[PDB]
Amino acid sequence: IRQAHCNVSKATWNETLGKVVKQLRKHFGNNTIIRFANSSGGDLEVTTH
Amino acid sequence: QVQLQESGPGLVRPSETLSVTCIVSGGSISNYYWTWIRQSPGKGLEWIGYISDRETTTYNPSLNSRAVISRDTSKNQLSLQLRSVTTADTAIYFCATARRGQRIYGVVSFGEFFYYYYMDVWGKGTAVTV
Amino acid sequence: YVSPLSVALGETARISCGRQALGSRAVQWYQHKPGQAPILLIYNNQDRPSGIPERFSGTPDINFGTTATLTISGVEVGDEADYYCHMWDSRSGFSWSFGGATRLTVLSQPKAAPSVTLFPPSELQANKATLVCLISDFYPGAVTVAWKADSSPVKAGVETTTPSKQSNNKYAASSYLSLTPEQWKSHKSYSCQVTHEGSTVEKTVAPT
Ligand SMILES: *[C@@H]1O[C@H](CO)[C@@H](O[C@@H]2O[C@H](CO)[C@@H](O[C@@H]3O[C@H](CO[C@H]4O[C@H](CO[C@H]5O[C@H](CO)[C@@H](O)[C@H](O)[C@@H]5O[C@H]5O[C@H](CO)[C@@H](O)[C@H](O)[C@@H]5O)[C@@H](O)[C@H](O[C@H]5O[C@H](CO)[C@@H](O)[C@H](O)[C@@H]5O)[C@@H]4O)[C@@H](O)[C@H](O[C@H]4O[C@H](CO)[C@@H](O)[C@H](O)[C@@H]4O[C@H]4O[C@H](CO)[C@@H](O)[C@H](O)[C@@H]4O[C@H]4O[C@H](CO)[C@@H](O)[C@H](O)[C@@H]4O)[C@@H]3O)[C@H](O)[C@H]2NC(C)=O)[C@H](O)[C@H]1NC(C)=O
Ligand SMILES: *[C@@H]1O[C@H](CO)[C@@H](O[C@@H]2O[C@H](CO)[C@@H](O)[C@H](O)[C@H]2NC(C)=O)[C@H](O)[C@H]1NC(C)=O
Ligand SMILES: *[C@@H]1O[C@H](CO)[C@@H](O)[C@H](O)[C@H]1NC(C)=O
Repeated sequence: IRQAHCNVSKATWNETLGKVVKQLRKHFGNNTIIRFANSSGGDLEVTTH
Repeated sequence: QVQLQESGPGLVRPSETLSVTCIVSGGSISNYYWTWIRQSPGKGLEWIGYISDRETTTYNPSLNSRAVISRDTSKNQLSLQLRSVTTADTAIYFCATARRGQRIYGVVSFGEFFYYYYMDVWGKGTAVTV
Repeated sequence: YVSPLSVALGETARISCGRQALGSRAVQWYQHKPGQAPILLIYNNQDRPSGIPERFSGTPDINFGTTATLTISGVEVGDEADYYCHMWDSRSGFSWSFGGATRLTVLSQPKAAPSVTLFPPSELQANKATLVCLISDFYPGAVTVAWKADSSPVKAGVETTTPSKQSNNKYAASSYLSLTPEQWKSHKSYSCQVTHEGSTVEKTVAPT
């Protein structure tokens, strides 16, 4: 009896996060610092994948 | 490379503190695990408890209310006290060294693993009668 | 308790382990002779400590579903001992009790005629007498002891031990006949009869 889980390659995720933030900076500024965190709350179907 | 030598009184009155000692001549007592097993006549031999290298004890739930195991630092010896012995505690007591191996069947982060123990080196055995 | 197994001399044996596991396992196989220091044969299903011969082997669980059988190739007389199967799995907790004892027996051993020796009481100064009849180097370990006063059986004061194995892989046993010195000097001679299978050996001794 094990746990169901999902994998994703770490380096590809880091690269795609970088290319996402590079375009995010086009509407908020090159110098402003943004961060990524988990969901803030609500129903189960909202706070999870 | 490890030689074990048991030493016990042999006879203890009922409702007393049975005390046995196991002398080690091979190596240090703070590197490997140690455990006590008893072969009782007419029955399969029973595992009663063990003591780790970090000085933490575990006991068989049947006898956990009555058993305690200690380790000496200056002397290369390990002692076992059994409180309130009865006619059923008569057996051949063997002290044995033990190795902690962990068996893993899945992902380390999730858990999905358990520790298993095996006693490679045993002692000759000391008989204890109540 | 103990469960029996019978294997022929020289053939391969497969000892089955009870209370089989529910998940991934790292079993231990222990050989225990009665009263001696137990010695493990297997600590990890395939691995063995240095010094163990290649004759003993354990089944790895390469695919979930295999059972733990201790396979012995070329079984000899020295392999006759109890076998304990310590079982560790993921689904069960801490396994305290070892597996059910497995009394291995090696059949087709060469039978030995019983070597019998009768000793009269030494002890007479202490107002006691004990005739001692000793049997050594016989197989199988199933013998019957009978005492005879001249021709009449004694049937009283006899204390006999069950046959126990010795270093020769044969058996040894002892019998004690307790008597007063007057009764020892009364009857002419005393005969210890040891019956082994169909053979019978009689030893007679008399007061001087
Ligand atoms: C998503 O991401 C997830 C996370 O990123 C990812 O999860 C991964 O899942 C997989 C499976 O789903 C996991 O894979 C498992 O890995 C287990 C651990 O394997 C490692 O460790 C062993 C053992 O190491 C000990 O032994 C060696 C010597 O053999 C020593 O050198 C070691 O130091 C260590 O021993 C010391 O340390 C111990 C602990 O301190 C002490 O106890 C001990 O006393 C010593 O001091 C290694 O052998 C493994 O090496 C093998 O793998 C490497 C690559 O890593 C290869 O180069 C090569 O193939 C090596 O052989 C490895 O390092 C495995 O145990 C497990 O497989 C067993 O379990 C399954 C399930 O029960 C069995 O069905 C299967 O048959 C395996 O059983 C074998 O092994 C046991 C253990 O001994 C035997 O008892 C058994 O009989 C059988 O042995 C047979 O095969 C042997 C060869 O394999 C052979 O030698 C024997 O003789 C015999 O024939 C399983 O594969 C993985 O761990 C997860 N990831 C993480 C990070 O945890 C997931 O996959 C991703 N993808 C998804 C979800 O789609
Ligand atoms: C997810 O699983 C797939 C397949 O189960 C993995 O893709 C395989 O990667 C190996 C590289 O070692 C290739 O040789 C195979 O051809 C690939 N399979 C396919 C169908 O393309 C993939 O690497 C896994 N990803 C993660 C993050 O675990
Ligand atoms: C941010 O950097 C880009 C370079 O791709 C540049 O074209 C743009 O002018 C910069 N914006 C600011 C506000 O510096």
